[PDB]
Amino acid sequence: YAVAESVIGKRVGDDGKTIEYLVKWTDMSDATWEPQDNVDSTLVLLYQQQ
Amino acid sequence: YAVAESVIGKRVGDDGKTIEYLVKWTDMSDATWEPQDNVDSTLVLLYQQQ
Amino acid sequence: YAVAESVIGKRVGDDGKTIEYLVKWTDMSDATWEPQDNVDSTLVLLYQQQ
Amino acid sequence: YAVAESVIGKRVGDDGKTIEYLVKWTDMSDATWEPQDNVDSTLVLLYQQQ
Amino acid sequence: YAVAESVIGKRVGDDGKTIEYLVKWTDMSDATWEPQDNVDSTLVLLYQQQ
Amino acid sequence: YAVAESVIGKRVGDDGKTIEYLVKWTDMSDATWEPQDNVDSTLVLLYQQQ
Amino acid sequence: YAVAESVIGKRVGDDGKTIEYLVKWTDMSDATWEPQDNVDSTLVLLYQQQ
Amino acid sequence: YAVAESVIGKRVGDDGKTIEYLVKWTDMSDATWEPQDNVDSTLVLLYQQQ
Ligand SMILES: [Mg+2]
Ligand SMILES: [Mg+2]
Ligand SMILES: [Mg+2]
Ligand SMILES: [Mg+2]
Repeated sequence: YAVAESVIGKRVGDDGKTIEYLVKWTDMSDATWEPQDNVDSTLVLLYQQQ
Repeated sequence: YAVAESVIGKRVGDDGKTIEYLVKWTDMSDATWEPQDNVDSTLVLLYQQQ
Repeated sequence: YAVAESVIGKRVGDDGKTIEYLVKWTDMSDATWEPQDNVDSTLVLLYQQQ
Repeated sequence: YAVAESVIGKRVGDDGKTIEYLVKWTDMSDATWEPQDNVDSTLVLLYQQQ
Repeated sequence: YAVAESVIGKRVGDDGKTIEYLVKWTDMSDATWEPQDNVDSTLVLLYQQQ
Repeated sequence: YAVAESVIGKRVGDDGKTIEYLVKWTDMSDATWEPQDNVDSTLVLLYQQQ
Repeated sequence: YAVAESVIGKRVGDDGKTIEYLVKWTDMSDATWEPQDNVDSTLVLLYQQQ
Repeated sequence: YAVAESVIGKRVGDDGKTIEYLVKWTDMSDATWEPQDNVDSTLVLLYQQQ
């Protein structure tokens, strides 16, 4: 699964009709799942605001 | 195709005359084209302002 | 060793109980240890505030 | 050649005396040298302020 | 979802009992899903052998 | 533009019919276009065989 | 901690005496520690030969 | 400074005459200079053959 950063492009697809946007994704490299105790409350509290 | 982030360098080329700048590019890794429905209006509306 | 950037996810672990957060890490690629003289005072003074 | 982003660490070296800082570097991947005409004046004018 | 390349490490976990291996993963950056027609039969036939 | 390395996955698309393969791409980071003189004949001769 | 792939360079250090080699490291991005059950015996058996 | 892996492309430059090849470079990320003692003789002996 992944989360989108921003949009950096716009084009027309192969069908010649549909509009496609170029989506920048957060790298899932340099990303791990860790138990709630290993993380600092701060970063979590910032995630909750998002 | 690619989009430029910023300039982080300045030098003289091999001809000994022309000025070259060092351009940082957005990685086209972690980037996909997706149909207009898969994207959130927000990120698009931010792209339109750019 | 590594340093955490932010939290970009939340899930339940394999035990079906514990809460896990998805932690983005700074890449340790593009990172070297250098003696105190090679670094500019500025970047250090910014690190001290962190 | 390379340019430093920030400092994200501090340690003591192998000699047991000297202080070392952990320097994050801009990736020189996703970076090319391009002639002054290919670049937008804007990004250059931002580089000049740096 | 992800696919494992190889094992490059071995350690003992935080419980002090369980054995953990360090798994190298294929980057899911530089990876896209594409319809069967866009791909060459060859690469597919190589995948089928895997 | 890009060049395919291998196939590392297989799935069914959103339409519920079409077969999609997961294509690993060569990173276009760490890649530059250079004049024929800057390159060694060898690497070129290897490209010609491909 | 890290593991070395190969050597791709050779130079003289800042002291003007010592010989330094340029070491390519496996990225610790795209690498996680996982319990012995999550890994396939094969990859482990290949690690043991190393 | 950098070292070339292979050639993965061929095109005509902007002048409309010169032939350009697309060169894949080893990432200088995940690469450090280390004293001759920190490296294993093996990897060095493999570098000498190159
Ligand atoms: Mg990645
Ligand atoms: Mg890339
Ligand atoms: Mg890395
Ligand atoms: Mg790099």
